[PDB]
Amino acid sequence: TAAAALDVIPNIYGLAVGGSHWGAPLNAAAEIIMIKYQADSSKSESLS
Amino acid sequence: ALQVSKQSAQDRYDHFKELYDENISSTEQKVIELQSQAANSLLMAQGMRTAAAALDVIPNIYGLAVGGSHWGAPLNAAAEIIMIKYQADSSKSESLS
Amino acid sequence: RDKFQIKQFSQTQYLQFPEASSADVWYIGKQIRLNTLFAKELIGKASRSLDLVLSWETQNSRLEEAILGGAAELIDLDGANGIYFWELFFHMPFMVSWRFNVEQRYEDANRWVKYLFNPFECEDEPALLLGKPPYWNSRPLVDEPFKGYSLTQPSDPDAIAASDPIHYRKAVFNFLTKNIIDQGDMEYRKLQPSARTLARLSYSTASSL
Amino acid sequence: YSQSLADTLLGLGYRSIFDIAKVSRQRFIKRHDESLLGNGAVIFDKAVSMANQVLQKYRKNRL
Amino acid sequence: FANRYGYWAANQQLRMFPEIYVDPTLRLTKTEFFFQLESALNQGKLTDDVAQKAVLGYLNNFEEVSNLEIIAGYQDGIDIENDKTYFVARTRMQPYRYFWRSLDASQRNANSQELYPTAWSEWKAISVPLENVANGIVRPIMMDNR
Amino acid sequence: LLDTQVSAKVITSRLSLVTQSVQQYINRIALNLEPGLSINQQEATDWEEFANRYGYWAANQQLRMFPEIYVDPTLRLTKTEFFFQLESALNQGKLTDD
Amino acid sequence: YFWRSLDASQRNANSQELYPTAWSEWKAISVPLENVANGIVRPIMMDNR
Amino acid sequence: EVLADQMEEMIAVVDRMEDEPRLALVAFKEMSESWDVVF
Repeated sequence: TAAAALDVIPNIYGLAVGGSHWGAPLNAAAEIIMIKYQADSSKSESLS
Repeated sequence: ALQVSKQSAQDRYDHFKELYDENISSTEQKVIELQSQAANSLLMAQGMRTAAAALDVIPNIYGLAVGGSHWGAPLNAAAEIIMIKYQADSSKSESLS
Repeated sequence: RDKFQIKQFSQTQYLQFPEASSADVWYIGKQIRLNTLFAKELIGKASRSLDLVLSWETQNSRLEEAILGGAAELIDLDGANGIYFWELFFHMPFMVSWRFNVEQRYEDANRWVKYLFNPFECEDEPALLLGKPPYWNSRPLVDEPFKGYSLTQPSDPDAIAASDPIHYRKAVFNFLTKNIIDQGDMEYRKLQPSARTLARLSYSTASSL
Repeated sequence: YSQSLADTLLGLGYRSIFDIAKVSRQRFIKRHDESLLGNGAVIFDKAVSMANQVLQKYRKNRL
Repeated sequence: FANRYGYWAANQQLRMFPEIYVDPTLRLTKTEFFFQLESALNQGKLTDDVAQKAVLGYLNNFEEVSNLEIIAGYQDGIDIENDKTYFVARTRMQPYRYFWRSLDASQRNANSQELYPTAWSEWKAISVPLENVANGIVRPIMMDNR
Repeated sequence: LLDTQVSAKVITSRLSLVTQSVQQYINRIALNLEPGLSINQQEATDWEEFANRYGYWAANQQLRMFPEIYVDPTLRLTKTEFFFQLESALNQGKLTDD
Repeated sequence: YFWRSLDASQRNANSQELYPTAWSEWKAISVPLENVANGIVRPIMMDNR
Repeated sequence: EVLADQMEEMIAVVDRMEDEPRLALVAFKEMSESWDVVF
């Protein structure tokens, strides 16, 4: 939602307009995907 | 007394079919599965490069001033992709241990 | 100095070859192949099932060649790309069966070995599959071999273990004949007499091979 | 036309459609001439369904 | 003859019975993809289901490799006959992956035969994080066998 | 179909010998195609139901004929997008009513 | 975003309709979309892909 | 590409597929006021 809010609308308006951070959502997806492993490989410590 | 002594060996024996068989149960299987599931470490990083490339190949801004291509972005991303291999292989070693 | 037609090429992408009397030792003609369309034949069949991929009738699917002046009436095991057929049509089938054989999964190992060889069926659906192999169900266990010549001068078992398919397929028989016995002993050990003696229904099939 | 089958299929060949529970398709296909086989290749899509149609009519009665 | 009994007889029988020598533990060059079967089978106790996930995880990757497109090839400067002839190729679906390979034009039989089945190599991927190019023009070259 | 020249000390039911003869024969006709008979692909699938025998055969009926044997929470679950979100809170070694 | 499907062939003829099992369950979509033409995202079938 | 004048305009994205899967190219519900596109 932070990455989307940094993308869907511009940072700045004027003689120059823009600042939408193109890669932000796909750059965020890898962190979301990574987080699963630290939980499941510590649920394995709980069930061990 | 000999008829009494038989149970010292017999009770020490006849339990152990509960250990030379049924040596695994469904909970200590999930103790492996949640380790070996890190086989997605071929996929866990890849949206990095494309995001870094999309932040490079074209400008952020157009006008009286044009640009904003983040020069270091791909090479800065490569080190994270290269790092991720170790956390998976040194936990595949916990799965195979 | 000099120049040669080692060049870009028409729609099937194979590049031009510069001489008919060859660029090299012998007169191979101004013709080569590189790429393949195989994925466009596979995507359908493989999304339907694995059991259709390990069908000899799927393995015999057609391609095209008319742009270089020939016809590709089936997928050909050509050395520039051929390994990818073998990797898909043998090795993936093998490693599963190898793991399962060890890990007390004998009849599951059999369900994978049944993609290579079938000494239990004589009544398959295609008349050409009834006719030609006939027992073998991955075609590189039977399809066109030659000589083994240009690895002879350093020759070793690393060469001879894949000179020809016949000894390679007789090795599949050696793995299979073990797998029946490896299960039979698990009926004979630790069970009771009318279950232990049931192992003779396995030893009497192993002794038929 | 269908009675031309029921005269002799039921006359000798099979006692009833329920006894087709015996078969496998190649066994059944082998036995039949053009006057059956040219109007018979559809049969096992509904007749093997007949061969499990009586199934619960004597167990749905569990009350 | 450094060490002797049984070791000597194996000098013949380890060639003369190929079924002794055949195992999945081959001299594997296919390291860019064959590891991607094993890392799904890398489990201590498993069941018949796990193999299907392992198989399809490889079969998704396989088709991209079969669709690779050749872009350029390096001839031996100005020479012809018995060349190694390096080639560079990429994935069509995105310009993200680049690879190289080679062939042994000397490895043949003379009796109307051509290049022998082993006379072709297998693709290696390129590691360096390229992001900008002159419109797909990347050039390989040979520097005294570097 | 008889075990000649062997087993001098063994004792068993006559039904076992009768069974063993047919049990061997229905294996033997599928083991090799002499004499000249053949087996249809359904019949050639269904030797799956005599590959291993005692207790395994009776379960072919009773595992359908008593549904209470077959009912367990270990279903063929398709609901994986949400049913895991019950279990990951119950994923504890010793727990209480709270 | 999610997709699902139904089996319009799975029925009884005797004035019945689609059978209770003849409908599937929602699968979520993985790809990190962030911009769209005003909610217009389009699914399509490519020979059962 | 949208082979007609002035993009940025709302034109949807659509298909009505009928033959040849490798030619399943997209479609648009408007251009400018009424007329079609050569695409």
